[PDB]
Amino acid sequence: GLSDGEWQLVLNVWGKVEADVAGHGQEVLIRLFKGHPETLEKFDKFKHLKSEDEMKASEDLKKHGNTVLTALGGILKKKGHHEAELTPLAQSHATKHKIPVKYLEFISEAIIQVLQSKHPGDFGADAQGAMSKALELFRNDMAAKYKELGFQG
Ligand code: HEM
Repeated sequence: GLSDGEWQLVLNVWGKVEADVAGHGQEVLIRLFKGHPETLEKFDKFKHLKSEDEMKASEDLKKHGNTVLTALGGILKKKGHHEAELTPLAQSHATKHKIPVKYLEFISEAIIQVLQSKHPGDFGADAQGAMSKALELFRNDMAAKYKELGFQG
């Protein structure tokens, strides 16, 4: 539900993420886990990470962060017409990983926080608003797919 101008601002700051996907992904997950400690309970692989230093050293955390942002990038680049990319994610997140829409809100927050911390100059008022909207569109379409699949939106 974004304008063309809004999608442009989204893809322009996403260009910064594409210059270092894994570093941004790492920071996103660390911000998610430190901010909302309960999210860490969905990851049986990361149950032994007892501090930010342990999270920073984990090669599997950094690879997962890379996987997450690569996928989200794929979705953002479709500017709304992302059904084919969104479906498999909604399927796996509603069924196997058991990820509530609320945790999608927490990771959306962490994405924004990381963009703001790393690119303060490039992530101004207009780019922040546009990115909020894009993440909201993503959460809303994930939620609608979850409901169609028989789960809580
Ligand atoms: C921007 C939002 C997110 C995106 C784009 C995303 C993307 C992905 C992708 C691409 C995978 C691997 C393929 C698959 O299984 O579907 C994955 C796996 C996973 N995701 Fe998500 N994810 C997101 C948010 C979350 C959140 C918020 C959580 C938990 C709080 C989560 C938990 C997991 C888990 C537990 C796995 C499997 C990990 C493993 O192999 O041990 N994801 N995610």
